[PDB]
Amino acid sequence: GAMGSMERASLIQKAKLAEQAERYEDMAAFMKGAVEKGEELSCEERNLLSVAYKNVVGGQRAAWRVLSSIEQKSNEEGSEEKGPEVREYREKVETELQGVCDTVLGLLDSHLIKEAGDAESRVFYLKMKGDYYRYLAEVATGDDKKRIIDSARSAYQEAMDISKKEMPPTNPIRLGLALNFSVFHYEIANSPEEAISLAKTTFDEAMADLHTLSEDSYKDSTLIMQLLRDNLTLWT
Amino acid sequence: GAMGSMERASLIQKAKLAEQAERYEDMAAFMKGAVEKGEELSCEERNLLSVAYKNVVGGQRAAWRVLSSIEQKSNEEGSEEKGPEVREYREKVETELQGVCDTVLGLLDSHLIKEAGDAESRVFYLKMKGDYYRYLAEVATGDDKKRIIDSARSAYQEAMDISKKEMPPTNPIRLGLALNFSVFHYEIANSPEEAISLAKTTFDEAMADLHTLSEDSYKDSTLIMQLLRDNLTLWT
Amino acid sequence: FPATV
Amino acid sequence: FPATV
Ligand SMILES: *CC(=O)NCC1CCN(C(=O)C2(Nc3ccccc3)CCCCC2)CC1
Ligand SMILES: *CC(=O)NCC1CCN(C(=O)C2(Nc3ccccc3)CCCCC2)CC1
Ligand SMILES: [Mg+2]
Ligand SMILES: [Mg+2]
Ligand SMILES: [Mg+2]
Ligand SMILES: [Mg+2]
Repeated sequence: GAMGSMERASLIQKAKLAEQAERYEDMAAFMKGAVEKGEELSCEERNLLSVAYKNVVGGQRAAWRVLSSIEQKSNEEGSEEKGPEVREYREKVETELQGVCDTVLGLLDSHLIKEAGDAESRVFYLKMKGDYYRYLAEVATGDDKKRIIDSARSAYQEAMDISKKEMPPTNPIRLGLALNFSVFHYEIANSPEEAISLAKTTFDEAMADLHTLSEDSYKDSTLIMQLLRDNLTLWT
Repeated sequence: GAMGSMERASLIQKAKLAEQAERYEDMAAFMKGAVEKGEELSCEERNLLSVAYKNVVGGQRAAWRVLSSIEQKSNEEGSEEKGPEVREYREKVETELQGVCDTVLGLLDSHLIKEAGDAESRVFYLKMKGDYYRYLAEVATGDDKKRIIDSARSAYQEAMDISKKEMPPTNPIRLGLALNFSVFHYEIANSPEEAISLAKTTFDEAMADLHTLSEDSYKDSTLIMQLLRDNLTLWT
Repeated sequence: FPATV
Repeated sequence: FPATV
């Protein structure tokens, strides 16, 4: 890998600089290099990894949706034939997106998850695994679509099981996992009732545990609780 | 080139899709491919080319400024030594920026400018040549900095000479050229008085010709006149 | 589009 | 930063 010659600490330093510069592709490449050093990631480093790839794939997903909408409109009755270009370019973006997802999934499988023994790290990585299978599912149309969906579900479910046993209901990783798994249910699994039930129960159980928190922990937990409420408002 | 196998019309179609998707790197690569077909560009196609590369280099310039500011702060008395990483990463971004500028300048030299005989096309390309030498000048620190600055000035000056002879004072290409050459004077050539004089004279001569215009031409010209006024307000 | 983190 | 087009 192109980052093989760079010190771990320098890759992390540069990831932080890339974030400040809003250079998320560079940030992701630096963090990939850091992961590939083979040492476990600290909490801060896990967050750098996730922020980098979230921003890269987020941009690809937004572009894919624009292109998919244009393509769908082209296939409506009365739309003039404009040739293969819209499909080709949507495919191009799609393939690049799938590549990024495969890269992230590859880092998780080799070997972040297997070395992650603490609840906070293991849940964080399993949530990421669910998220990147969910992004693959968003664009899947073939023989493997059901298996991709099930891979996301399985990763999220393992993360939920650990989170419920090992973390308080206000833990931001637990909350963010539940938020995202709820979206999986609504948008991917055609299970809006499950999505709504999960968001509601997660919100209410967090509410009941806020009294245990410092002001700073309260801020962190309530931010994500508000996202749960925002989704519930969208869905009800 | 990787676009050598794609039809000119398909490259232009895809550039437009990439713009809608805010995929400016792709947009620029498509437009480079289109230029390399060897045919002259229409007005619409020239605008696609410029929008694509403006957005790519604009992002690089913004990142370079963030990194340069961090680097400058690191070299202040009392700043703790953090090693070569900030300089290295600023250099990385800088080199990529220079590459994009060299690519654009290369398209202009081979062979857009020499084939451009109409005032609107020739002024447009010469303005671009000045702009991309100006971006090189922004990051230049070596033996060639003066020659880079002079290359920008020469390109802008040739464009100004043609524009004044061949185009009305409200022509948007003429206005945008003057706006940018004025910024060159202020930011690159250490000539704020020349910058201010140029912006003022350009604004006033345009004002006097607005009466000749349709409503739609008036809209186009006044938008850029307001940018001239905005700069004058910043500088006075 | 719903919120995720 | 000044306006350019
Ligand atoms: C130690 C460890 O693994 N830390 C992750 C932390 C806690 C959660 N956190 C956030 O609250 C935000 N992002 C996020 C939350 C949950 C899971 C994944 C990411 C919440 C949304 C805004 C940005 C921070 C990140 C740091
Ligand atoms: C026919 C040709 O070469 N057309 C260029 C046109 C006219 C000018 N124009 C614009 O007004 C904007 N951009 C721009 C102006 C002048 C020079 C270069 C670019 C003005 C700023 C907002 C975007 C359009 C582009 C199309
Ligand atoms: Mg495909
Ligand atoms: Mg349940
Ligand atoms: Mg250099
Ligand atoms: Mg003069």
